[PDB]
Amino acid sequence: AVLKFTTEIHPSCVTRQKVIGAGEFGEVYKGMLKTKKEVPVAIKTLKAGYTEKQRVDFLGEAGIMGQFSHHNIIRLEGVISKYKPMMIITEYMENGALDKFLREKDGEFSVLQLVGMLRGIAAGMKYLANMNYVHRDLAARNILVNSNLVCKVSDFGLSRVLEDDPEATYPIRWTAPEAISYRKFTSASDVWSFGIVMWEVMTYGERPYWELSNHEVMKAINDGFRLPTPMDCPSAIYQLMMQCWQQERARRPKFADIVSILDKLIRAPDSLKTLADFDPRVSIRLP
Ligand SMILES: Cc1nc(Nc2ncc(C(=O)Nc3c(C)cccc3Cl)s2)cc(N2CCN(CCO)CC2)n1
Repeated sequence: AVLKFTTEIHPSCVTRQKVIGAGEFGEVYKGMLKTKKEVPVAIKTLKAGYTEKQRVDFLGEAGIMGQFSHHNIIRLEGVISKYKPMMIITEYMENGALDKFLREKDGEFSVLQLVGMLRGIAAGMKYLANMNYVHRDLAARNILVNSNLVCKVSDFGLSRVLEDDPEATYPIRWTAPEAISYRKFTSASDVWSFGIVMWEVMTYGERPYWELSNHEVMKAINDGFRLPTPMDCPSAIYQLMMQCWQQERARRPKFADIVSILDKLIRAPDSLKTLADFDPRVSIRLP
């Protein structure tokens, strides 16, 4: 039923040009779509021999995305299902995944730009939550960035989301305690993950909890430790991420609250000049 909302695209309208992602059962390409001149698109394929579950999971991502229409959610152009290999075609995000982007652009943005990226992510997440969609895998690696610096939530589906992410192990350090301990994934566990994303953005893609093992992370969280403030981080931003990490689900902000706060800070940007204290890990003394 959900696929009837998607446009079926003829293969002659699609040219794959360059591989930008890859796995065992398909690749992601940058390419062009010619329905105006040709427009750039991203193209994900599913290779022949796929199972019934793989087909349901693959087209299910497109079916979910076709239900959404929001500035901060990746837009679906259409699908190729009548021909093989099958494909999903979306808008092309020129700057790729947010985690890699920030690590390759360390120090290159203003604090206001970084906070603007978080407001966009939060707006997309508010929309998903209100559409009754729990993401389960919110992380900077699953946000895409375009040439306007707009961040859009990516990576949709059911079981395929955690199955396909190599960070998800039998990822812990993005996941709220109740989701780990008793499998309770909700929009409030997505808020926990969003707090981790805030820390990823403000640190230019530092890995959460550094080299602590998964067990060490869980033990630290259960004992009350939390990630320390990033360098040069507005106090209001650190306070907000901390509240995303409340152990008690009910004490966490909703995405509605997050969007409202971030919007107010951006609209009075001097509010971002007050920085949380950074605890230095190296002492440099000079006479
Ligand atoms: C991984 C990656 N993606 C990029 N853009 C994308 N746009 C949309 C994507 C996407 O996957 N759509 C999608 C599809 C198609 C189906 C189902 C679901 C979805 Cl969400 S991927 C750009 C990019 N690069 C550009 C910048 N380079 C800098 C050098 O380091 C690095 C590589 N790399």
